[PDB]
Amino acid sequence: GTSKLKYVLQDARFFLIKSNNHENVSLAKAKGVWSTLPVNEKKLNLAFRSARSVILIFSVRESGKFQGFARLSSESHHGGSPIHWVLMLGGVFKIDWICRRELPFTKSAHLTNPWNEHKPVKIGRDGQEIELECGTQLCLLFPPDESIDLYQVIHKM
Repeated sequence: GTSKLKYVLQDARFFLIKSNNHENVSLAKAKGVWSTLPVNEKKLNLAFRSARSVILIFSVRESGKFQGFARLSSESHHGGSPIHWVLMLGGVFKIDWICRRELPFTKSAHLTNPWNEHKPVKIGRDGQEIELECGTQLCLLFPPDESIDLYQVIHKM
């Protein structure tokens, strides 16, 4: 079903995350963490305090797909075990995956982002905010991820 997913996405904010390689998204999916450049880190920390859910939607450059989406569960923090990213970085955000399934860009061609000049939602710099309606519809396009139980996500809201 899609009802708990819709509940998590209610009044959420959405951000496009662009990774230069699959290895970093694999690490993020395995460890439940993300790190970004300080300009985006400041934006995400502000968003985390502002909305019931902040959703990161991941795309590996040149892949032609999104690789899933996750919800911030913390503001960024420093002083953890160093993550072996394949690259100046900021803190580490904890994230809870909502969908680890991929979505090809061909399926999102009807969705444009008003915060990026109404360009197709696949287009955007790392950290580009996606307006609520576009972001909700994009997340709902992904194949359901039956490995994830959103009961655990919901109580953190």
